[PDB]
Amino acid sequence: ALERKRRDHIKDSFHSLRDSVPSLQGEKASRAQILDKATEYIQYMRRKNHTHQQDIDDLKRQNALLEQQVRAL
Amino acid sequence: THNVLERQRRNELKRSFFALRDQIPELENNEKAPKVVILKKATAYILSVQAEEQKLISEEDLLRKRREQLKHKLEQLRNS
Repeated sequence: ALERKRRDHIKDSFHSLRDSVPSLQGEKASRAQILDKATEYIQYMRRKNHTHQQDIDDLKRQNALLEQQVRAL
Repeated sequence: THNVLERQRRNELKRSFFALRDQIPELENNEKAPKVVILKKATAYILSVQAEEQKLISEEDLLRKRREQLKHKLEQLRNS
């Protein structure tokens, strides 16, 4: 006996993956849809985190300038 | 009839697994990563980018509050 345990891990891992993808919330999606929606979500989040990190770098540069204006007075 | 359509879903699912695997840095083109590893590592990676998004929004919020504090201090000094 080794095959039914392995496909039961697949099934549980599909459910966990599905539950982590916000667009799949409350949807009994197919296996293909779970995979495709998770792929798309990863690409969406990577871009969104990159944009946030760039905004943070901008704010650090603005704040460093402001603090220099403050210290100059 | 259902046998040819069955293999077509199996082929599309296999391509779906590879496309997901190609998105995970730890698994990127790891040719032999089994299905349950791709699922588990994709879940872990997804949770990491959600945690990262929360961290950056928090960092960004603090920096914006610091910016407004600094602008207020600058204006106070210029008017004192």
